[PDB]
This record gives sequence, C-alpha cells and structure tokens, in this order.
Amino acid sequence: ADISRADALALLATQELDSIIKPETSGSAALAAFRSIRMSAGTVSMPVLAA
Amino acid sequence: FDIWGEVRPLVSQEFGRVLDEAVFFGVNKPATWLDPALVPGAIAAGNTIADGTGIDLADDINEAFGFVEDDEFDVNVAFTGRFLRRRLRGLRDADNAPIYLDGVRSDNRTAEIYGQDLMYVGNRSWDRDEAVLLAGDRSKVLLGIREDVQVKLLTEATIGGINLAEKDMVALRFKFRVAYSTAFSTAGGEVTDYPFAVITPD
Amino acid sequence: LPTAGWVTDDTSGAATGTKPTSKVSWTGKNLVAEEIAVIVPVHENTIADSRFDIWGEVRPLVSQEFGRVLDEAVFFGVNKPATWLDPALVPGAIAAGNTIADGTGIDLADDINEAFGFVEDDEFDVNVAFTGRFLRRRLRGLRDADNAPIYLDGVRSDNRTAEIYGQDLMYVGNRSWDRDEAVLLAGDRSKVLLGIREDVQVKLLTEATIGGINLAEKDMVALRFKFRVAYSTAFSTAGGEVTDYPFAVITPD
Amino acid sequence: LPTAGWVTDDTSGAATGTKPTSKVSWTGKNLVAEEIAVIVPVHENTIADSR
Amino acid sequence: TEATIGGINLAEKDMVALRFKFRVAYSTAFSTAGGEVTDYPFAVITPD
Repeated sequence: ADISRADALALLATQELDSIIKPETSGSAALAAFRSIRMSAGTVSMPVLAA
Repeated sequence: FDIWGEVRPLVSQEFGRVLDEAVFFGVNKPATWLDPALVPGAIAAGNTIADGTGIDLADDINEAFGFVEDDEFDVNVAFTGRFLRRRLRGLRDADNAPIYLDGVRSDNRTAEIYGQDLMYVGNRSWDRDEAVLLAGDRSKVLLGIREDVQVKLLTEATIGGINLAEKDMVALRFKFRVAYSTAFSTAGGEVTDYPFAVITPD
Repeated sequence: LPTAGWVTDDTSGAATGTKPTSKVSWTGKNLVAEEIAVIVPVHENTIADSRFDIWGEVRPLVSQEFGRVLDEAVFFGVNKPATWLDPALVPGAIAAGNTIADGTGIDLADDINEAFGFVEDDEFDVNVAFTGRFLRRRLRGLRDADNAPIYLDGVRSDNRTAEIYGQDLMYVGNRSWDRDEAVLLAGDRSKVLLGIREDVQVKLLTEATIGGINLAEKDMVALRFKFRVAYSTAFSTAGGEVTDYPFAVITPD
Repeated sequence: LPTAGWVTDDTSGAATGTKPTSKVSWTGKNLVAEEIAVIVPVHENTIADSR
Repeated sequence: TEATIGGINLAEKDMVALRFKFRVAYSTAFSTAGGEVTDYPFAVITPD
C-alpha cells in the first residue's frame, strides 16, 4: 500500500543539543563573607580579653 | 561531553554547601568546632525576633540590627534566601503606598536594606524554616584554611567494595581542610552578648 | 547533584574516617515537532466575481490563526499534541503550586509581587510576563487609601502601562489568552525552548478530494496551509524539589 | 476568522492525519448621504446701504 | 489528471478528463412604456 513512517524509521535523521541543561552554580556564603587565615598546624590557639 | 569537566564544578559547589550549612545552621557541624553555628548561636544568645512581631519586616529588621548594636557590635553583613525579594517589594505603609520601592511601576532594586547590602545565599545551603535573615559583624567570624581543595585520580584503589582496576573504573577523590570559629570578646559586656542576630519565621 | 561529607582522621578503624562515595546523573528529554494545518476551500465563481483577491485576504488570517493555535497549546493546554510530554505553562504552574488567586492580596500589584515571588523561591529569575489588554485598566486604577495613584505619575499626563516592578508586560492580542484560566503568567523565558522544523507552506489545491467532496468536480479550489513546530520546558531541578517550576500564575478571582 | 488544528504523520489510515477545513466570512453595510440646507433672504438696498 | 470524477480516480486509472464550463444569463428586455403591462413581444402556436 504505502511507505509509513515506521517503514522509513531507520532512514530518519537525528539531532542533539550542543550543551547540557543545568542550574547555575555558586560558592559558599561562608568563604565569601568571612576573613580567613592559613593554618600550618591543624589547630590554632587564640587569646581573648575576658574582664 | 567531558564527564570530569561536568563533575568538577558540581563538587566544588557541594563543598561550599557542606561548609555553609555547618557554619550558618549547624546541620552536620563537627563536634570539635566548639562554637555554635551562627543562626543557632544567635537564637541561644537571645538576639532573635519572630517575623511578624513588629509592624512589618522592616520593623523586625530594625530590631534585629538593634540586638547587634546593643551588644556593642557593628552590622557589616546580612544573609538571606531569594524569598526576601518579594517581602521587601511588598513593604507598604498603612495607606498601601510603597515604603521600600520608588513606586510599583518601574522599580525592583532589592539589593539592600537600611543601606546594608544583602547577601542572597543561592548555594541552596540556606534554611528558610530556621531563618528569614541573619545579620551581624563579619569581622567577628574567623575561618582557617588548613589545606586547599586537593583532587586525585584513583585507578587501582578499592572504593566501597568496587575494585577499580579489576572493573576498568576510575575515580576522583576530592578533599578540603577548613576550620571555623567565632572570634569576639565580651569584656565589660554580658556573657550572652553576641555579634549576630536572626529573624526566625512567623 | 553529588553529596560530600565530613571525615575524621584519628584511626583507621573508624567508619567516619572513610570518604563517602557519590554519583552525578543526567536524563534525556525530547523536543518533538508537530504540525498545524488548515484547508480553506472556495468556489471558483466566488474568486471570479469578487473585486478583492480572496487569497490576499485569507493568507494573513490563517497566519494569525496558526499563531493562536500554537499559543493556546504552549500557554494553556487546549489542544496540545500528546507527543509534547511537558505540561503547558499555565496548567504546569498550577500543578507545581506556583499560583495565587486575583484579589487575595491588598491590590493587583500585591498579587503580581506574590506571583513573581513563587518563581524567585524556585531559584528561577522573572524576565517575562504575559496578560490580556484588560489589565491596563487594572494597572491605571492602582491607588492608595486616600485615592492617589501609586502606579501612574498622577492622572493628567500619564497612561504608560508597559511594565510592573520594572518587568515589561507582553500583552497577548491573538484571542489566545484565556482570562478564565489566568489573569497573568510570569517566569523565566530562558527555560522554554521552541523548535521550528518547517516554516509556513501554502499549496493551491484544484483536483483534490477534501472531506466528502472533489474540488475539480465541484468547480472549487482550496489553499492548504501547514507549519511544523515543537515545544519543551528546558530546565533542570537538580538539587531542588521535583516541583520547582520557572513560572507562576495569577488565577481569576 | 478561520480555525486551524493539529495533524499526525504516522500512517495513511489515521483520522488524526487528515487536515481540517474552515471558512472566512464577510458582511456589508452602507454609508448614505443626507442633506443639511438653509436659505438666507435680504433686500438689495440693505446690502447696498450697510457699512 | 488527478481528480475523482463520478467514482473514477483519474491518476489511479491512468485517465484524464476535460472539464468544460460556460456562464450565461437570460432575462427579457422590453419596455411597456405607453402601452399596457400585459404587452408581450412574442406569440406561440400551440399544438393541435
């Protein structure tokens, strides 16, 4: 009778997006706002005025 | 696509999320970090007000900045989630005229309250069931970087019972060493004085 | 998204000393082309006896009708092709719970602020808004409790109704907009993708059998119009809730 | 105004593959002329004598 | 060349058809001005 789309299926072209759909990334609020120091020891001790 | 080129940006985001929810909300805070996280620390200090206590959210923020000021600290930073933008645009007087915006037609600038820049926490680390807003003195928090992010390609290790070489697999191992403390003195103040305040939800 | 954890460094026996494994994963979806079509038959004696070129009148009206059929499948769900698996924007925003009824706030500008709020709270940015021309009256009518305008710069010289909260409004003119489903739709335009598979084609039919009738035998002719187009929502909810959605609606009072 | 619809392309026997028909239509109306008039009479001596 | 005429698929049957058409009008054109309304310009012999 006729060439259906199922009969032609193996001949059909294909297409792909060039890129992945994903949310925007961002960093920690912590490292953005607060000051930081290099530690050389794995614990740092800090004197504080108390009275 | 390059698999590691997609995996690496997502891991450095996840490290930032794990650190934030430890520092701000205390969720998996290490037992060796003896200071409370900033939000539960402000609640425990009594520097807290429920949203909808005052006239409007700008009244509640004025009281929140007031707790920091009365503890002899300076408001230098404020943190919130994206949901606060509609709350600030929604600030009307009792005649329903806007008090935050320059009218409802052409304005949406939501960066700032009482001249203080707002840090919108888009890392999905913010918990809006715990805090509407956190404000305080940024100088009174100290982070330590002990070791920057290290990443190693593993090709022969056994991971979770997966033998990588025998299974033709590979892995990236990422590690980062960091410390958190609150660095403030309460000499002459009360022992409960604290450099941050929170608005809790209504 | 991947998940990291805190690890200890005290002893080799501690389970908290083991670095956690995590995966990343992805899914596919399809942008599938579907066809809008119509045939406009007419008698050859109508074409012969008219002082206008009938097809010159029909062509712009079918071009508008194709735009209307596409819009009421993209925005509303009216005759959406079953191969377009994503919901239409309005019923999709309602199913996601990004919805508020008109007149629940203080005024329309309050309800628009809440609509924009649902998009912002889903981690998306508002950068498009849609409504019918009926909203211009509602916007001009925004006043304080003393009867002074809060939207216009006073009643004498102003009527500019192009925007709300600095966001431009697209007024939908096509008859596509169903005010009984939505007062306004707002969201992120970047999160919708259309595909154009084939631009409008037109064929003059003179011998074909259309419906019950043969055109040549009836002394009729027809124009056949066709257009191939695709729609999908193009957003990820990785790290979010499965119900986070890039649009919100005001539904009628 | 005309009405369009959606069609499938899988198979020759499917009713969803058949393109719909529709019509356009028109009506006529009339613009009809009508007359405003007046006559202003005067004496020719009034025209001659007025300044 | 392709039409369906009278249950005949022309393209399928390898046929053609020629469609002929003609548009014509007929109305009497006489004026009964000055005479009677019943005046007609024709007369007809009917069969026996």
